[PDB]
Amino acid sequence: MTKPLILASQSPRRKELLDLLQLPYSIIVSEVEEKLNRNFSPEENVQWLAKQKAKAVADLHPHAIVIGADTMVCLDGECLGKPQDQEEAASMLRRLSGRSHSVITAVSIQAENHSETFYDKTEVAFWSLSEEEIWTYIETKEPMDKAGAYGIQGRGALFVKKIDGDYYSVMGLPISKTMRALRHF
Amino acid sequence: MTKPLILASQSPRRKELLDLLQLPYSIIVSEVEEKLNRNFSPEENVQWLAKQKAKAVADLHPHAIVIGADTMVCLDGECLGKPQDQEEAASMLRRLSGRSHSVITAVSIQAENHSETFYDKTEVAFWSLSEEEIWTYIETKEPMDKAGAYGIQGRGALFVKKIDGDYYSVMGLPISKTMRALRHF
Ligand SMILES: OC[C@H]1O[C@@](CO)(O[C@H]2O[C@H](CO)[C@@H](O)[C@H](O)[C@H]2O)[C@@H](O)[C@@H]1O
Repeated sequence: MTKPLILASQSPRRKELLDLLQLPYSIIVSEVEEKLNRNFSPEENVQWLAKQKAKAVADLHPHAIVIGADTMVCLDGECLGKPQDQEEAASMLRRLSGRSHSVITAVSIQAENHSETFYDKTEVAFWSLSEEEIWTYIETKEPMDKAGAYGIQGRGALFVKKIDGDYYSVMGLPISKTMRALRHF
Repeated sequence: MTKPLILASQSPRRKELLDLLQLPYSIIVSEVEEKLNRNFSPEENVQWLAKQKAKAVADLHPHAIVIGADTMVCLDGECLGKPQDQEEAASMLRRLSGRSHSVITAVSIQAENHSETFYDKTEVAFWSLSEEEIWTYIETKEPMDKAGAYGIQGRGALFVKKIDGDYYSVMGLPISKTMRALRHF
């Protein structure tokens, strides 16, 4: 028969995006080791992480189709994680200011008879930022929650000059590619 | 940019099946010491073997799209390999005689930004075979280099009553599904 759909992520943004497909699903997550391999490229690491998150849940629901995903913000081969302290979030934002960075989101779809994993990369260009903007933004507490210390939605939007790629992928889920992949499941 | 296509397989049938896509590609020979792990189902093992073959070549040629495949012949959960002795061939054929078995073929497609693995299962039903038929067929030496001790082409074609699935997958490569998957690469 057909298989039930599962989203192995508690990300609010991924939920609103997958809801666009109008395909019923449940959200089920099982924590996994997320320490990245020093010898993997960012492209290899982000796909590996999406793959692990999906597989942990697929192991618990072998008759389902499980979607795992992961997003990284990388600057000059170096990727920025979520800031621990405000001065770190501030340090990240100062680094992103006035230049471009890459946002890479991987998606892994797992089922017993078919698996597929891919990444989608988007170039994000920032206007030059000032300390006031940086700290004002930091106060909102929005940065303290995402990789690279910013979100393209809400107030972070004012920082973005332009993107070359997929806005939805920057939010956390390349929805058109995900929908296209699911047709073959 | 596009990516060159590579078939990680020495199988003549797979080469002739991939030729139907009329896509340019090369074949790369690889020594891969891969074995089944007893804690996997035939479905998990065949997909794992196909992925290892593709990955062994993809690791060496990261810019390409690599295709790996593997086929297993299974009877009631137990899968048959090639008979290293004619008396075994006759043994396998007798098991296969007058009943149905499963031919499971997995395909794995690997690229730096996208990977996909799946299996295709086909039910193959045999006519009740006679000792004469069986032995006479073995004397042809055709079933001695084939998993399950038979081939759906050549004289073995005379043993098959019908299939429910994909004839090309039984030969070693589900071509239509492979072509369809490649469209997303
Ligand atoms: O079957 C040849 C195939 O094996 C590889 C390893 O996968 O290389 C092996 O065989 C070569 C040719 O005989 C040797 O030169 C080499 O040292 C050995 O590893 C592939 O490179 C080759 O295509």
